[PDB]
Amino acid sequence: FFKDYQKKNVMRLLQDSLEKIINEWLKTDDESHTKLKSLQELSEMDINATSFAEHSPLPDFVTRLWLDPHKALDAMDKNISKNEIRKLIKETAREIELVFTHQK
Amino acid sequence: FFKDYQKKNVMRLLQDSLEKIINEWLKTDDESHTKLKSLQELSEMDINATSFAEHSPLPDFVTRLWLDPHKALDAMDKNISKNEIRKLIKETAREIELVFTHQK
Repeated sequence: FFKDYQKKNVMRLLQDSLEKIINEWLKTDDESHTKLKSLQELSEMDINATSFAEHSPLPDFVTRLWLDPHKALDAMDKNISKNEIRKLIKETAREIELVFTHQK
Repeated sequence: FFKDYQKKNVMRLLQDSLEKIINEWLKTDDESHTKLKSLQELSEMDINATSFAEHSPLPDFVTRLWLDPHKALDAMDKNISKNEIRKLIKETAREIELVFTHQK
């Protein structure tokens, strides 16, 4: 149940990033709808296909995620240090303690 | 800005998982507060320390994330396939198309 929970949350994270990047990209589409058309093409692409992604107007995050999802999910945490995570764990432990013991 | 956005979202994802797992674990603490005490210890641990995590009552996800954050962030997407991600990309592309073109 927890692992399913974690999986669904990772999928949400990816969907959120896709939405943010694609929506920002779309607001400067040209008069001939080059960007919208590429997005419509993407929605119809064969999931076994990769050639389209090498020379594409699509956002780089979109084609990187398509081409190699596991690699893309590693560029996403590249700026996070071991120190930052352990600090987050300590901070979270303290927060939970204060709530669980009804101090906050 | 986007990469900072992605980083903050990954940190949120981790915090959410920590909260869910630790809160579930705490509700079956013993009378002597073994679990709460281990959590209080965790909040005070030196971020250079690792020995405590090998033999600990803490949830396994918590000690795995502490010991090797990058490795832990890989066990999190181990159940996600290339097919699933490309399907998500196509589905998201279609959703965005319908909103952007005011069909939905």
